[PDB]
Order: sequence, then structure tokens, then C-alpha cells
Amino acid sequence: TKDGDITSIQAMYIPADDFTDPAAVAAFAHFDSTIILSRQLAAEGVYPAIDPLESNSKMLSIKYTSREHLDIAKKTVQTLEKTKTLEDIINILGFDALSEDDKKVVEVGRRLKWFLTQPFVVAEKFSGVPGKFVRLKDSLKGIKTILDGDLNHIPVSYFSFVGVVEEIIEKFNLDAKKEALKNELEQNQ
Amino acid sequence: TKDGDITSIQAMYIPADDFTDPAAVAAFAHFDSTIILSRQLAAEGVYPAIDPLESNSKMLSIKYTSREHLDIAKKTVQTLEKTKTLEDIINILGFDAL
Amino acid sequence: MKRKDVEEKKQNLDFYHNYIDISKIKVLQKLNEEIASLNMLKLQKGESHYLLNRIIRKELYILIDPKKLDLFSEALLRKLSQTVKERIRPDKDFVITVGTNVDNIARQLNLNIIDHYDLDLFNQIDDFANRIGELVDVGLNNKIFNYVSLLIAQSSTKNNGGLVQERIVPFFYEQFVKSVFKQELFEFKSISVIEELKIELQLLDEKKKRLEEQKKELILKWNRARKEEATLQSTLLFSAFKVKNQKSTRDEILRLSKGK
Amino acid sequence: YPGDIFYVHSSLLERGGKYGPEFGGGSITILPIAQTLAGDISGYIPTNLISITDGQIYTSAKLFNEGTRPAIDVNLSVSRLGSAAQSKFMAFASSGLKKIYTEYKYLKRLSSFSSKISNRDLETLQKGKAFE
Amino acid sequence: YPGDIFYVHSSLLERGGKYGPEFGGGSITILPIAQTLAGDISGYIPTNLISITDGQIYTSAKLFNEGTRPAIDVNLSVSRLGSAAQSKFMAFASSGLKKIYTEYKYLKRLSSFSSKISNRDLETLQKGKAFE
Repeated sequence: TKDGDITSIQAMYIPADDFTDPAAVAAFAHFDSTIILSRQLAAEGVYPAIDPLESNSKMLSIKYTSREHLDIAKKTVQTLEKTKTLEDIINILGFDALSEDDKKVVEVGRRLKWFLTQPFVVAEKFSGVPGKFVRLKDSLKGIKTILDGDLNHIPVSYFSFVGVVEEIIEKFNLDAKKEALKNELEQNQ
Repeated sequence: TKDGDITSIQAMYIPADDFTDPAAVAAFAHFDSTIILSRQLAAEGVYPAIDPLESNSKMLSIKYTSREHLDIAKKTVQTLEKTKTLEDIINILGFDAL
Repeated sequence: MKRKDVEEKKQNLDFYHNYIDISKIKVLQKLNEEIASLNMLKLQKGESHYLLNRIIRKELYILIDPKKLDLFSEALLRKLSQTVKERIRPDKDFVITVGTNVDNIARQLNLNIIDHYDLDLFNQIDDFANRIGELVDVGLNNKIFNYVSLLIAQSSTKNNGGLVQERIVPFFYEQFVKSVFKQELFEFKSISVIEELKIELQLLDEKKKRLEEQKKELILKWNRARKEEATLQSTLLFSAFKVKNQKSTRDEILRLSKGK
Repeated sequence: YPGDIFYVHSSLLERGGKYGPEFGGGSITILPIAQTLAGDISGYIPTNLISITDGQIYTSAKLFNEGTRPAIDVNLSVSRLGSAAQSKFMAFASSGLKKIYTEYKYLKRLSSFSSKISNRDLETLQKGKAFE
Repeated sequence: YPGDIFYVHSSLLERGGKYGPEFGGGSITILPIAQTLAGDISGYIPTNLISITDGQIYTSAKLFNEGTRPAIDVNLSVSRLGSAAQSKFMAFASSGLKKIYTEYKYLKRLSSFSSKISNRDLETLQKGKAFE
């Protein structure tokens, strides 16, 4: 209302995992968004374990959200789906059974998948690494930058558990400088 | 009791082989040994047509039987299960494939 | 939707699950046979090389489409299209295409299609090898082409998934050289069959996984449906009892309302 | 169904049997018919009637589709009486028919998947086809 | 079942726990037992009880038939307390064993071809069997 905003985030747990249950059906009729956590994603080490394909949000429409945000979201989701399909192909055929387009799609999908992980401020009292609060602008800009494959050279292991996208480039360049120094010192012996 | 023993041997009919029927679930709460008969095994001409793999007894332990009896029973059940597994291979690929 | 039908479906799924293991055993045995034969073929090819040595750029690219059409075959076909677009020129190279897919690929690239065949010809090695040997002898006598290679849209384990390929040429003179060509073609077909058998084993494992997932889904649906039906039946049965005792409830309500 | 739906059928069907000479000396043979829905023999009335009778002859819709006439399911049908209800010549003539039919059915079901069969398998197939 | 079957069990099992020094200072640990039918975890009362306790130990009939005693399925069993319920020495000792057990099961069920990755294959096939 004009007085303010009351936002609600409601946790639902249906015993026996039945989402056609009348309680689940009744509650889903009011949800404007869903955050679905995946056990497979947690097993792979993706934290938070939010599934970006099974979940949905009604705010990804033209009535509210800007066109570029919708384009970025759609491209990210379809790239993740194609990457999953190509990884299923890879696990049987092998990596070098794809063309260059498929390999680029796989690389972009992997970097998108590991870019979505993030450390939490509320969990830094037993993990050491400080948490992050990435603004929407930074998230959109970094996802757009990764989408075009502008960082496909940077190893995938650098992407995990980071905030803004620029920290990836900083870490990569620092490691490259240290490796260059070690190579120069290795040639001096 | 000190006066003697009362042993019971009770026959049950399982409707449509539905072992989760409430009558069967009530009955298994009291059975000390279950002997399960098979219509396929009877149709093969095998009598008394008792299924050795499905049936089990709580008295086939070391508290009541010897080491030799337990070893023989375990080896017999293992051999019967293994030959049951291998019979399908024999039927499909032939007895030479073993 | 009765428990009998669910039991029948689950027994069919379990039978299929066992049969897939049996198929794995059979495929492994056939793979062992194929490898044993291929070792002898390799030794025979080496001996034939030695005996030919005792008795002694236009390329004919030959492409072969995969056995079936699925996601793996489509990916391999697009990789083959990339490779052909890379290392084939329409002026200095001639392409022999068997199967609709590679024929369409060549026609789209407008390469020099000398002749077209049918995929079933590859099923029997003798006829395909004989026709290819006659064609290459005709081409070499006329000096149309120099090098000969074979491409099949099929993954290979030794290449980390790369397409199977080998340049046979280069490496009664005519009879000996023809026999060497035939032995080379036989070896290539045997290698293709070996890789196909390994892929088939992995596909069998995938099929077993799919069967287990189907069984889980069927269990879920049966449980939900039976719960719903049982609850409805119990409520409808109690409806009669609660209807038949309305007067006692109304009289109790009256006498409680009056009370003291 | 009412509470005594089992009683009204058991008391009706137990009136049939063979009687001694002092009590009539006759016999009554009963052939009740029961309908199942999609093969579900787990219904209440089919279960009661199976519990009461001495044997069951099952008719299968799958066997009807396959072309069998009559489409009697031998593997499901049971007759508790057995050769006791047969003449001596008939009992001698039909000693091991059920076993042959069972083996033939198993082999025929697996024939669509198997590739190699022994000579005993060929003779079993011949005998089963002749029996059908 | 009646309409308040969940309340009957929740108000019963919520009386256990650890209490403060001013309110008794002791504890009550509860180990309720529940029976399933042919592995059906999705039953009414079993799923009511799972959603009340702090984890479950699931006993498998397949392991019992195979001869494993105690027949406890590690994959389907949970303990929500985790290392918080273990002593420091036990938490240090048993750190990361469930992951190794699941990896060993995954490898065992999917060995497939005889091709071996590295010595790590023998490492897993050794430590997993030692754990078993």
C-alpha cells in the first residue's frame, strides 16, 4: 500500500515430497516466486543450492523488468540447459566429439554455473572468507560479460565463490604475474 | 510353560499375493517362522513346493543350531540364489556362455 | 489403476533391468571376439606389407554417416561438417558420400560428389570394399586423385572422442595391391565396430538408469492414487453413520441449551 | 456391501456336494460365474468366491486377443481335486501336461529375446505348439 | 486414522531434549521405532514421524537378505545434528567418511569397462571395502 511494503518469504516443506498435495496447490496459487533448492547442486558443491532451471519468478515479464534484464535471464537459462545436454553427451562420447560452437557453449555454461555461487556474510564466522553483497547492476554486468565468452581463457576454478566479476580478472592477473616471476627465476638457475 | 509346550502351525491364504494386506500384516507380527509356497515351483512338479529363498526362520541361528548346520544352510541358500541368477543367462545366451 | 497393473509394470521393468545385464555380457563377449580377430588382421597386414616390399595433390575423401539419428549422432555429424569445411576444397578434392546426411552436407558445401551409395552397403564389408577398390583403381589409373581417406561420424576412445579416420593410400602387382587395400578396409571396419561396441555398453548402462527412474515414478503415482481413493471411500462410508444419528445430536443440543 | 455378504454366498454354495446313500445319495455340481474389472481379482466379491469354491477357471482377455478359444488361463486356474476327479484312463493319459504347458509358455515368452536354443528346447516348442 | 494423529505424536515426541541447569539440567533421548511395508517410506504414519524427529536410521531388507548385519542403509539415513552431536576426537576421526562411502558405492555400481583410471581406483576399492 501507500504506507509501505510487507514482503513475505515462506518456506514450504511437504512430507513425502508431493507437490500435488492440496496444501501445496493452495499455497502455490499465491506464490509470486519460487526458490527451489537442489540436492544434486549441493552434492556438486554449488552453494547456494538454488536450482536456476526448476525455479521461476513472475517478475521476469515486460510489465516490470527492463528488456536487457529479460534477455540476459533468458540467455543464461537456455545456455545452462544446452550446457547440461552437451555435458550429458560428453560423459559418453568424450570431450573432443564436439565442434567449436558446442565447446564454446559448454565453457560459457560452466562459467555461468560457477559464477552463481557466492559466500555469505552470515557464514563467515566459521569459514574465514568474508561474505559479499552483490548489487543487481554488478550481477547483470558480470553475467553479460561472461555470456559472450570474454573470460573463456580464465580457468573455471577461479570463478567459484566470488562477488563481482572483476575479482576473477584480478586474481587471474595476479597469478599470471607470480607465475611469470617464478618462470624468470627458474631460467636464472 | 513348565507343564509342556504348545506348538502352532497355522496356514494362511494371501489374497492376490498382497503381503501388505492388513490381515497379513497382523499375522506376521506373531509368526516365528514363515514358510512360503510358490505356485510356479509346484507347477514345475517340485513338492513340497516350499520356496527356500523367500522363506526364513528365526531359529536358524547359533543360539539353537550348530556351526555345521548354519554353514550348510547358508551355503545352500547362496548356491540356490546364484544358480537362479545364472539360469537366466543360460536360457538367453546358452549354456556355453558360462 | 489397480495394484495388479502396477505389479505387472514393475515386473516388466525388473525383467528389462536383468536383460540389460545379459546384453552387457553378450556385448562384452562380442567385443573380445572382435579384438582377437583384429590382432590377427593386424599381423596379416604387416606380413602383406613385408611381402609387397619384397615384390616391389587430389584426394578422394569418403564420408560415412552414423548408424542412427540421435543427439550423439547429430553432434558427431556437426563435428564432421566442421572438419569437412576445414580440410576439403571443392576444386582439388573429390568426395564420395554414403547416406543421406553426408550427401546433404556435401551438396550444401557444393563439393565434387563423384558418386553416391546406400548405407546398407557398409553393412557387408565385401561388396563395399570391392566397389571402393574398383573406383580407386579407376581413379589412380586415370590419375584423377592421389590420396585416399575415410571419415566416419563415430566417436573414438583413442582420440578422446575424435572421429575415426585413416589415410590408407599412400602407405601380379595389381592383385597384391588390391589385397592390401582390402585388408586395410577390413581393419578400418573392425576398429569402427570395436568403438561402436564400447559405446553400446555405455548406452546399456544409461538404459538401466532410465528404467530405474521409470520404476520410481510409477511407485509415486500408485501411492498417491491409492491414498486418495482410500480416503474418499472411508469418508463416504462414515457419511451414512453420521447422517443416521442427527436426532440424538439435536436432542442433546436442545437439552444442553435448556440446562439449568 | 452389507456386513453379511460373505455369509449369503458361503451358505448358498456349501449346499452342493456329493452325499451318502443314507442322505439322498445324489450330487450337486455348481459352476458359479464371476466378472472382474480389468483383471482385478482383488475385489471383495471375487475374493469371497475364490475363498469359497474348490477351484477356479480363469478366462483371460489377453488370451482372447491372441486368438485362443476358449481363452482359459491354465497358469492361473487351479483344481484342488486333481486326478481324484478323473477316471483312471484319463489320469494316465494326462500325467504331465501342466508341466509341459508351463515350460512351453516360459520358453515362448523368452523366445522374443533369446537367440540360441538347445535341441531339448526345440522338442519343448514342438510339444507345446501341439498342445495349444 | 483420526484427524489429529499428527498432534498425538508431536506432543508426545516434543517432550524430549536437553534442558538447562535451572530447569533440571538433564536430558531425554528418544528412539521411536516405525515399521514400513515393502520399503514404502511414503506411508502416512512413517512420514508423520520423519517430520518430527531429528533424523532417521533406515534398515534395509535387501541388505538383511544379503547377510549384512546390522542392515543399515547409509544413503537413506540422516542425522540432522551431525558433528554437533559428536565429540571433538570423533568429529576429527570420522570427518568425510559418508562422502567416501557414497563414492565407493557409485564406483561399484558403475565400474563398466575394465579400463582403470589410476591408483585412485585401488585407493577407493581399498578404503571403501575396509569401511564396509
